[PDB]
Amino acid sequence: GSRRASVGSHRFKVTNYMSPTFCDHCGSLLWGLVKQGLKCEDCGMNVHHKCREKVANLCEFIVTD
Amino acid sequence: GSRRASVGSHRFKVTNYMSPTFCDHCGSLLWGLVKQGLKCEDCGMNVHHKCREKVANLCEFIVTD
Ligand SMILES: [Zn+2]
Ligand SMILES: [Zn+2]
Ligand SMILES: [Zn+2]
Ligand SMILES: [Zn+2]
Repeated sequence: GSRRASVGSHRFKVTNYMSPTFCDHCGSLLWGLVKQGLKCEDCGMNVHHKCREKVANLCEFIVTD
Repeated sequence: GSRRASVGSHRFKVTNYMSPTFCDHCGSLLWGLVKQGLKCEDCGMNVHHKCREKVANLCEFIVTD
């Protein structure tokens, strides 16, 4: 048997975080109070602008529907 | 770049076909007027009962959302 996974590449979008949030790539704070970084619209990964260049494109999540 | 695909295993359900439908595995008609075969709830593959055990479990389709 297998989980069903959605498998593609990240789709990052600039995001306003309402609480202090860290980069899921590098571990440093997403600095500031607005437009602090990017969130993948598919898997929710949060990254700095600079870290968008550094993450693997692979984007997977388990479909729990 | 990558398509987004849903990737899991088939989820076959006994199906009452309304029009003449063929087995996507073996090519023979799904005989009868009711419960003629099984349809995968995820990818739509149609199979005879006997062909359910002959198909690969792999079930993928492109997410066009
Ligand atoms: Zn992602
Ligand atoms: Zn970072
Ligand atoms: Zn399937
Ligand atoms: Zn068949």
